[PDB]
Amino acid sequence: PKGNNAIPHVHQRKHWNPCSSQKGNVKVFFNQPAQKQRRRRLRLLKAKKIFPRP
Amino acid sequence: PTRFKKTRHQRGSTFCGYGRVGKHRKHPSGRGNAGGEHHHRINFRKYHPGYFGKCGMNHYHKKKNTTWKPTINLDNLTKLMAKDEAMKAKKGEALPVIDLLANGYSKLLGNGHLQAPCIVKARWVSKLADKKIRKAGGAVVLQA
Amino acid sequence: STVKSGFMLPAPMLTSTDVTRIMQSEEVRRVLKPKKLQPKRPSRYRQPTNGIR
Amino acid sequence: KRLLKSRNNRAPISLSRIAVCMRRRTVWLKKGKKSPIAVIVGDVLDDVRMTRIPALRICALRFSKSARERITGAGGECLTFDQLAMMAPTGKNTMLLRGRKSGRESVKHFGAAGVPGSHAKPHVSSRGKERQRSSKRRHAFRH
Amino acid sequence: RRWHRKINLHQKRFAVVSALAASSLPALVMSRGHKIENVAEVPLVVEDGVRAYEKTKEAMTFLKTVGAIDDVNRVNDSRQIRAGRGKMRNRRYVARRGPMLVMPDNK
Amino acid sequence: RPSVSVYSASEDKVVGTCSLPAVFTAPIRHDVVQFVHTNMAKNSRQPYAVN
Amino acid sequence: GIKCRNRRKARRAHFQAPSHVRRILMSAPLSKELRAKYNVRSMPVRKDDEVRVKRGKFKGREGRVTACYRLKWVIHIDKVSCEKANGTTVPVGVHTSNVEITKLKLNTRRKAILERKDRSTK
Amino acid sequence: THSTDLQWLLVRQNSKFLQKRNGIRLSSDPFNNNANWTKRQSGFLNTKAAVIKTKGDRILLTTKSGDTNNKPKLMYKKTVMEPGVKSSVVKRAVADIRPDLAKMAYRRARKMACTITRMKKVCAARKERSSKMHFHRKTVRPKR
RNA sequence: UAGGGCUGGUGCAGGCGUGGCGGAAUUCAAUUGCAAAGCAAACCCGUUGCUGAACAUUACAACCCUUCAUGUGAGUAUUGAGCCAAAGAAGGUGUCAGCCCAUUACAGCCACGGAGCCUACGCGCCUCCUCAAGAGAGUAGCACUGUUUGGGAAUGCAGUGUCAAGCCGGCAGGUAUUUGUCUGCCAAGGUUAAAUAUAGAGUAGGAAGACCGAUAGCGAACAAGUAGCGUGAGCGAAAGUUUGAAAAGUACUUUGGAAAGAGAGUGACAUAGAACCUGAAA
RNA sequence: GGGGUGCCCCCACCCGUCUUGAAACACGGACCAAGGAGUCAAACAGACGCGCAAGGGAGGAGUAUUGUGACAACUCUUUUCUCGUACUGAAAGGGAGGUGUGAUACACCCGUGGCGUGCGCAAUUUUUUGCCCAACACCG
RNA sequence: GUGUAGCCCUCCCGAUGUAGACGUGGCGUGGGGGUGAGGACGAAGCCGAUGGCGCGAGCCUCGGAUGGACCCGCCUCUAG
RNA sequence: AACGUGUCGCGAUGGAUGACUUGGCUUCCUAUUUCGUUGAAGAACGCAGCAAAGUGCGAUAAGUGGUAUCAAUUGCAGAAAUUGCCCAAUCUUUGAAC
Ligand SMILES: [K+]
Ligand SMILES: [K+]
Ligand SMILES: [Mg+2]
Ligand SMILES: [Mg+2]
Ligand SMILES: [Mg+2]
Ligand SMILES: [Mg+2]
Ligand SMILES: [Mg+2]
Ligand SMILES: [Mg+2]
Ligand SMILES: [Mg+2]
Ligand SMILES: [Mg+2]
Ligand SMILES: [Mg+2]
Ligand SMILES: [Mg+2]
Ligand SMILES: [Mg+2]
Ligand SMILES: [Mg+2]
Ligand SMILES: [Mg+2]
Ligand SMILES: [Mg+2]
Ligand SMILES: [Mg+2]
Ligand code: NA
Ligand code: NA
Ligand code: NA
Repeated sequence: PKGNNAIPHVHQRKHWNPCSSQKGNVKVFFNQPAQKQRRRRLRLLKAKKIFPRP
Repeated sequence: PTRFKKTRHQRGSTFCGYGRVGKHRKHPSGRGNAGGEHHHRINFRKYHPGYFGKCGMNHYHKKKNTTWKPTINLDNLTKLMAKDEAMKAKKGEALPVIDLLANGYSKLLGNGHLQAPCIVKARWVSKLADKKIRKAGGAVVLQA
Repeated sequence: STVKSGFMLPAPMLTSTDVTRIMQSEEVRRVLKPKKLQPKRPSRYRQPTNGIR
Repeated sequence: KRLLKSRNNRAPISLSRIAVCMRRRTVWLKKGKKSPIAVIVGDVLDDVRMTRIPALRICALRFSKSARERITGAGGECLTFDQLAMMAPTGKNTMLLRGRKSGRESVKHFGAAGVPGSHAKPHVSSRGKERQRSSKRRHAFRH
Repeated sequence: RRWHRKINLHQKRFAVVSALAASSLPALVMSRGHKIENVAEVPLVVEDGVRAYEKTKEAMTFLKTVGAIDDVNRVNDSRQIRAGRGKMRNRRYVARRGPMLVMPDNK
Repeated sequence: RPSVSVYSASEDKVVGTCSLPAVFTAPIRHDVVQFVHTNMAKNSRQPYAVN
Repeated sequence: GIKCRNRRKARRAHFQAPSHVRRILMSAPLSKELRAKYNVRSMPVRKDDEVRVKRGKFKGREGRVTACYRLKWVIHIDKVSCEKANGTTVPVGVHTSNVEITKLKLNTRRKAILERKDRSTK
Repeated sequence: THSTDLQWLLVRQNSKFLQKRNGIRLSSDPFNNNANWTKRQSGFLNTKAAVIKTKGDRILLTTKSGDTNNKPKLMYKKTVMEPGVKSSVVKRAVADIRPDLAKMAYRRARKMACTITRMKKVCAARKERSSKMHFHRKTVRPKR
């Protein structure tokens, strides 16, 4: 039985979840630490090439 | 963790707490907030009385940056002073100057007993706050 | 600290962790209730219960 | 008994409430008597609205950092429960206090907001969608 | 699925401080499993000269001098093949944890 | 304040002294350590799933 | 570099090795006299070498290498054989890591290999 | 300073010295008499302790004073008793350090004396039987 | 005077690429059932002491006793001595291997390198080159109809009708109309790296995993999109060759048409005998 | 003492299920092996654990690292965002201390607006009174 | 000293139960972090008129005229 | 009696369990990284001493040429090269198919 709860508005009625019949619509961040290393490496390479410009 | 759930305790009960009668079926009473005025009326009227209906005028293209106006009371002013400057402020001597904008405040309200005289720079001020700070020995300087 | 912004060692909950010393100190033992005499251990020859016979 | 209670049942107390309670009792002291020790099984938090206190002796489970500075700066003393068990066993000359719990947000939601004479706060997810005209509001008082 | 977790910054610093204070009590060190029966004092502090070593033989001689070689020997004997499916997934060998040496930098 | 002796790396000898840092007298909360360790060790996992 | 942290990868590379990779894999240690004369710890095994077995059933036996069966990861040595039911004698394979090299067959290419493997100063 | 009351709370449920087998809680503490995991018996944790063992045919007494409890190599001192020592002498030595272990010490010292005697008898009988035997091989450890 | 290697010609340097080569230390000493095993209870004594409940001339081997014959695979195991480590890294080898093999490095060395990219826009010479007006017309706008949007007296767009201004211009400023100010911009032509995606893609390679472990994991660990099914579009399996360290894969005698049986032999074990490890329940 | 197989006297309707009611002439039930069903994500609420507290906490990014390195550490004119310390009206808008004295009033600031019921502590004498914390009711 | 192989000793009162709720230093399985062991003088697995312990889920020993290479106790984390 | 029932030892039938794993799944990174009328992708037919499928190749047909490495291949023949990489070539009938 429902009691005294807030009225839910969860907004999840489209096909976002990948299943056997749907491609889905999602985004994850498993590449976050690898991309952090890549951006720093590019900045260091660019500094070496354009030396001594700021 | 899966080892703290009720399902572990229910291995061998055959009904998992839903009853021999009634059973556990999918979506009795409907989906979501269905039936808010039919067969779910008592719940809605008792706990959310103002849900169905309209009220007030409309405002197209609301920009919340225009209405930014935080408030602080007269009795909380010592939280912004330097840790030393308080407790040695007197009536006709040099007094600390407080800028509300730099601390993220817009209007000064006048609740409570002021603890130390000071000079306050603010955008807006209430009439009671202006009276109390003047009586204590301070002043209000309007800023934009 | 100078490396962590505004970090200080947390304060202890107890000024002295030795609780057994407090329980056996002279200050505590002054106000403890006195001991009372206890009955003899029951012997063999179980006690009677029939108050009439 | 109080040391066994849960966190929700050990409410915090403010420094201003302690000072007010101490002053009310201490003003009736006969000549040649010392002020008691304030004892609270809980936390003590600072109050920016008082700023001026006498020298108080307080024993508590935990003190906030700003509270400890204000008490010590006025000439008081923060005590621990193991210190109290040594200076004052059996609790002579102590004043036992408790924190406030009727002002919590959870308490405001107890009851139904649609019954007459309730004044309970509804569990509102969308504030805009739950707005009522001044008329059609439920009755405010009931005997 | 939610693989990772968030922890409050102050709580993380609290745990590190507590684990450091425990390492100064020889009873707790022995209870965890380390062999410190020949150690002169706890916590153990040595001179800075150990940073200039270049040969592994010098390091082994230093470990034997301060009495820390018993713990590293205990780790050496405990090496064995892992039980179960773990040995099929690049976790073939298991061993115990020995002493930890702390340096002012990464040099 | 307690003192700690410094031992040489080549012979059984004391070559100096130093004061005990305050971090070694801090409260020991093994419940906090266990809670933080449990959640911190979850941060190095790799994801798995079926097709 | 076959060895790596991936056990599945390391075993696949070993058992799918080409013929020229297999030649390096089947190497044997040199004897003490050869080690003092060439300053080389080990060499790959080739035909017409003389080896002595150090491990297994034929411990202590010596003979000449008659085959390098790279497909089966073994070598065939003369006088190291077994008798079949009908009386035919057939060679018995031995792994190259269980023997040691006593005499080396030398040509221009082998001498060049030994020179480039020598561990000497200047 | 952390007292033994706090330290016992830390190691009571999990320690390398605690042996929980078949529901029984014993201890492999080297400084424990009767091997009960109860505290007041764990000498590795108490600030003062004493244990009774044997070295050859003599009683060996190991004691730990409260001094130098942060130096592992100087914490324990060994003492070898005279042959045929009365158990009351051993009891008095332990009681000078841990008076709450006097009666336990006497029982342990008596047990050690019985063990030494039995060990001598069993070894002599085994040597007798081996003299009449004949063996296929004997191994000698090389000198140095 | 000066420049342009992206004006063109003709020459001359280095790097990016591909392939190969190069690193230490025991097959050390004691067996073939039973000592190639132990004890001296935190550390040290100990680089030292002491031995055997499997031998009473050998235990064990199935109702009991006696007698006679048979039986222990391969040392990466145990013990005692060493050695290497800027290398302890995880694969192989007849059992659990730093020192049997291959590996593990530049705090490196060689070959080939047509075009392309990078380097005081790398570096010489010859040629060449250089240093008062206006601003997008079947366009924008408007009407009807349809669709789309959170866009609400109409957010964007499409069809038809109608169809501008620029000597007080045009568009936008989230409630419709007329009039007057203010603010910001100047449509109806075009090009443009980086930071972003790869939700059943490809070519070469690498790093892995608190994942699955042959009814699981891809349908497929195997001559798998195969065998097989349907006129066709399409549908779609089962199946670890896992004997043994090594085929040493059972010569030969004898019964039998053969298949096989009874002996014999190889192997530590054949109740490991060939789709042969273990071998449960019904 | 335990275990196995018979025997004697006594006792004893077939399991699971829906149902007011099953031994049912109500349905599913030949046997064995291996599989086989409250999971993950997101919003909110309550109980319990932990840190800090009128403040709490980030995220995204950045700074320094073949090293247990997709980890761990650091990032402060008072964070750059968010929840909270203040609410009320449809909106324009406005915005809360006590006591004493007078009819944006005046003067002070060691302080529960008052009353009732109220753990504990303090004080009297063989009981009464004071301060009352938390909480509840009534009136400003 | 809530909870045990219960710190120990006396005394008093309750004990059945469908749907359902809650508790358990309650039992068992695959894998991670720690700690401690075992194994060719024989691991896992399998077999049983092999007994012992626990109210019970179960745990342990014995024998194999079975097997031929790995595996477990305790504290915590996790789940196909 | 016989049939039938039960227990123990052994043997059949069957392929579970355990230990193994050159397979799968999931996440991350680096490139002188993106086909074809100069005839692609797909489809058919052929090629080895013994060669059915599969693999490689195209009448130069389990391969010709260059280069590095340095003695094999292996079931039996047979001889006295093989393996990795890649510039020069060959490339049957079709198919956008013209
Ligand atoms: K070998
Ligand atoms: K138009
Ligand atoms: Mg990416
Ligand atoms: Mg229902
Ligand atoms: Mg019903
Ligand atoms: Mg224009
Ligand atoms: Mg464009
Ligand atoms: Mg399958
Ligand atoms: Mg079989
Ligand atoms: Mg009916
Ligand atoms: Mg029934
Ligand atoms: Mg009937
Ligand atoms: Mg009951
Ligand atoms: Mg029930
Ligand atoms: Mg699993
Ligand atoms: Mg399941
Ligand atoms: Mg044609
Ligand atoms: Na399948
Ligand atoms: Na029915
Ligand atoms: Na039915």
